[PDB]
Amino acid sequence: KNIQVVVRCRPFNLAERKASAHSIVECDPVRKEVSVRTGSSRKTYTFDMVFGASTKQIDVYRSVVCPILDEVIMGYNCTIFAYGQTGTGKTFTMEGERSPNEEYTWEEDPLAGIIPRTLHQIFEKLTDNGTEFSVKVSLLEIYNEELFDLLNPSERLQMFDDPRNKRGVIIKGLEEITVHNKDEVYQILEKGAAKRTTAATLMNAYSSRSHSVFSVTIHMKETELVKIGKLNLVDLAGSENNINQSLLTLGRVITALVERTPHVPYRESKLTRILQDSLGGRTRTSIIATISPASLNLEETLSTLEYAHRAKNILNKPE
Ligand SMILES: Nc1ncnc2c1ncn2[C@@H]1O[C@H](COP(=O)(O)OP(=O)(O)O)[C@@H](O)[C@H]1O
Ligand SMILES: CC(=O)/N=C1/NN(C(C)=O)[C@](C)(c2ccccc2)S1
Ligand SMILES: [Mg+2]
Repeated sequence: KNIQVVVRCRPFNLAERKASAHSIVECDPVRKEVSVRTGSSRKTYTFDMVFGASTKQIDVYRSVVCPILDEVIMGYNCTIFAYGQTGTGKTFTMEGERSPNEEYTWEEDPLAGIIPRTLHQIFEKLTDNGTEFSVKVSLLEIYNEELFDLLNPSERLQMFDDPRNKRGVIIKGLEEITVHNKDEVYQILEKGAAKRTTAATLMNAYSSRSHSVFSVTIHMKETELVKIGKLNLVDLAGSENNINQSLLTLGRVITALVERTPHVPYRESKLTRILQDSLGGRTRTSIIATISPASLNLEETLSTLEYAHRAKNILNKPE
């Protein structure tokens, strides 16, 4: 199956209003098109889905992620990437935010993004639909070609080949935490958030240059036939950017794949080793390309759109 590629455009922000920018992006969800005025000259792209600035978190989840979670629960591996310019909505999309003033429970918060909703829906979907299951999660960051375990309450992780799968790696020392119930989900996410703000203190431009890999693995057993599904939820460093080796190598890998070049340089960065199987392997993969509507960003926005559109022709073969 081909990589699914969707675009999410966010509303104008006030920094763009202060820069005197005008709108140059038109999202057409019905036609699945994004049009960019390139000076009345225009460039249109077609994607698998297009989400405009009024799209709600829950819309993204139902339209993009629900199909993918169903595949995981069938026992496949899946990956969703968020790709795009700093400030355009990668983290808002993958993680979301809490609404102000303690107004919602985490499970009901309309600003939750893909990660919290996915973990909540795992428990809704598998609970007492006949199923015995366990769920574990891990969260690592990649910064400056170094691995950081956001769930380790203490360091630096070591990468080993997976002798069982050539397109795979094993991260020794990664905290893979069992999530026993919905209430545990929020405690674990809270714990990763605290670990990331202190990650913020000891880093240079850390969040915009770091990659974040959240992984959930579901062990499922029914009578006695077993299923193991994995989902990786990846928030990439900003696309405008050892500090950039992984982002740059991701660009070479995608290029190598789109040109059918026989040498794909997967092993030239930690990110591309981790998601080697997501890029031309046996994992089903979607990319959410995030963009700004503002004229200020024409060059980054065109770069993001070209990058993402080319990705549509990469074929994966799940299982
Ligand atoms: N679709 C959207 N609607 C409203 N606010 C958004 C949207 N996307 C991003 N934002 C806000 O814009 C700011 C930057 O988004 P963020 O997701 O942190 O960007 P990135 O991770 O790409 O740098 C944040 O305050 C975020 O809440
Ligand atoms: C890796 C990741 O996604 N981490 C998260 N931490 N959150 C905390 C601590 O509120 C997020 C923002 C959230 C938002 C709404 C509902 C529940 C969780 S998501
Ligand atoms: Mg971010």
